[PDB]
Amino acid sequence: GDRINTVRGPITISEAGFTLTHEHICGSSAGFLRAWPEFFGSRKALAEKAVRGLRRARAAGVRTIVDVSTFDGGRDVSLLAEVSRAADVHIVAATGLWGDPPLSMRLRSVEELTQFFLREIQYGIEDTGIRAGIIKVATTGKATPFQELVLKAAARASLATGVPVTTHTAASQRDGEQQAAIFESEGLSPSRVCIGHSDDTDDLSYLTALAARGYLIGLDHIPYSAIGLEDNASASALLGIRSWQTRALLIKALIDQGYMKQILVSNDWLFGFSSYVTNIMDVMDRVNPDGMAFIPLRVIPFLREKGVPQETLAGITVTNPARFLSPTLRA
Amino acid sequence: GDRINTVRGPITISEAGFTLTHEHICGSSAGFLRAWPEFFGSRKALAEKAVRGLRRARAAGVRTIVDVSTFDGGRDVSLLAEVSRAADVHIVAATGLWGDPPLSMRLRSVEELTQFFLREIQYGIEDTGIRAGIIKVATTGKATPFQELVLKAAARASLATGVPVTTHTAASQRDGEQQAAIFESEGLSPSRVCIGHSDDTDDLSYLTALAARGYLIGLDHIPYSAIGLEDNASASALLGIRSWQTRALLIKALIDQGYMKQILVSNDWLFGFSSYVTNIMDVMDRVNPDGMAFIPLRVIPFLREKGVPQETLAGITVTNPARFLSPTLR
Ligand SMILES: C[As](C)(=O)[O-]
Ligand SMILES: C[As](C)(=O)[O-]
Ligand SMILES: [Zn+2]
Ligand SMILES: [Zn+2]
Ligand SMILES: [Zn+2]
Ligand SMILES: [Zn+2]
Ligand SMILES: [Zn+2]
Ligand SMILES: [Zn+2]
Ligand SMILES: [Zn+2]
Ligand SMILES: [Zn+2]
Ligand SMILES: [Zn+2]
Ligand SMILES: [Zn+2]
Ligand SMILES: [Zn+2]
Repeated sequence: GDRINTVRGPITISEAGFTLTHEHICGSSAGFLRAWPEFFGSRKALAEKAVRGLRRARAAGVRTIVDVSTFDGGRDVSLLAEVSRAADVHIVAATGLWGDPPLSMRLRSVEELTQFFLREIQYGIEDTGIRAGIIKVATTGKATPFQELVLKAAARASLATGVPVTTHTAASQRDGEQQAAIFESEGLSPSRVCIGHSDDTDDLSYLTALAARGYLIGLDHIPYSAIGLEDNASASALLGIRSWQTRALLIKALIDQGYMKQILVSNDWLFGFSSYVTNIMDVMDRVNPDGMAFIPLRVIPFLREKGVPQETLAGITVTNPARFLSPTLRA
Repeated sequence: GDRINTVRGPITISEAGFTLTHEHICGSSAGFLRAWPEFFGSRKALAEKAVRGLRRARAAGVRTIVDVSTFDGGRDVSLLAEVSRAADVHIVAATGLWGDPPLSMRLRSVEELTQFFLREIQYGIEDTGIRAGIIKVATTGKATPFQELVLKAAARASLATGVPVTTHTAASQRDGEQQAAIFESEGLSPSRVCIGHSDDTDDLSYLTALAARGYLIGLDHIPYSAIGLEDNASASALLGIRSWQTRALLIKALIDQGYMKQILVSNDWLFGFSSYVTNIMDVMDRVNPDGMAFIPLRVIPFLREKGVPQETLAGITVTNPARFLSPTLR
């Protein structure tokens, strides 16, 4: 662990700089962007949109994003490579499986899924030689028998390579506790694991208990809010009705409890989003015109106004991501 | 119609010759061959295996196969074009959706799905310019709401372009009756539609009722049998416990009832199969070493011996597929 894999190759830990640890270029399904690009206008329109976004996030000080799109969330690593190069923003690619595995994945054993995740980390994604730098996994409430396999394989791959694991939860159902249990059953260090979408709970003790055990806490979808458009059931279900300030104040909460070193922050933004209702992207872009810049432009200043030391903010946005992304084998 | 689109471009209707109407190069999931080729040993190994198979089918008289792998069933049209060229066998590619749509498909409207099926027929698949020549759709028992949409969009695409529709059914549940109802509600001619996997029933009345209405009946997985592998639960679920001769006798039954013109026959073979249990391809290749050559090598002489005139067998394996695949507007 002296280098972090990106879609442009390895970078040093110090090169990562300000890092958004949970983002997407395009939330889709495997093959979908290749087969139906006109769903996004065109592939070129999507790329141009991504580059404009990335460039504006760069302007606000973002140096690196971690794209946590998996194979079943439509990751297209050649698009990532293209936009990373055009925008001059580092991108870290993911392996793992998210909430929508097709049959060829759902039927696999824990050993098979381990070999798959290892392939994407060690050999590269598809025929690109681009090596994943993180492993994304998911539950939404109690794990399905298959999701149990996925978590165990992610733990096995992370123990082998040192690359971290980062998760989708339903935070209101306290999924992080079962995920931690399964990870620890495989002997994974909690410091290898980010329990994501954790900004969906106001249950502060659920977060503090996990932080105290060494887990990273992903407060990773701060701009998500349907305040102002709650008639729209599909957007409400996705964005929630808690304000961005509510989400952002959990960062301050965990800091105030002594866990500044356990916090990772992100927007969870995307430039295309086919795996939900049509035009959800337009709805989201009107909610948060800053897009991926929302963290530096809105959240960091808000927290400083609320008294959080800038140096603590820097620890959260630079140190924590570098420590987490640094591949780290156990002793 | 006057041309059938293949992965190598348009062929004339006479050029199709002996045609297997329900096959696969690789039964997989979208993206899966590109992301994890080592599941199949390697892409190279899978291709070499397909080329061997296709060349042996060609030796047995197969000129054309229809690969009914959709987007969600792992179709990789570049693979198809590669092996079609190497083996010198015409391959017709499909659009549609089979039984494993991802979210980005499952969440779509009938109008959106229609546009996607049209793109693959009219434009091309992915960035390849390879145009589909058939639309595959699926139910397994009563149609879900999304499946209604898929069938309606298939019907609308077939009415627009004239390319046929072919189906997966659970024949035990008489899915062809609902499929037909849907297709007819959209105004699609039955002669544009093959009701597939129909060799899984023994209810000849179900089949004749469809054949009478002008549907094509796809007796399409003749070599599928788990007789002798009763201990293998997953193989038995897939293959069934009826023999190949029992499946093949349905062809003669339909001929005898007067419906030779409604019958399409195939193996439903594959060279890779990731969308099922591990090693299912090894189990199936043991059951049926002939692979896609099974129809010409075993089935056609079996029927000949039972009394079926060779002219009849030729009408089934050449004339019917030509009439089906010929794009035909209302
Ligand atoms: C692709 As998501 C809304 O689970 O971060
Ligand atoms: C890929 As199949 C077994 O539905 O023909
Ligand atoms: Zn750099
Ligand atoms: Zn998520
Ligand atoms: Zn949420
Ligand atoms: Zn996400
Ligand atoms: Zn300070
Ligand atoms: Zn030819
Ligand atoms: Zn089928
Ligand atoms: Zn069957
Ligand atoms: Zn009956
Ligand atoms: Zn099939
Ligand atoms: Zn004769």
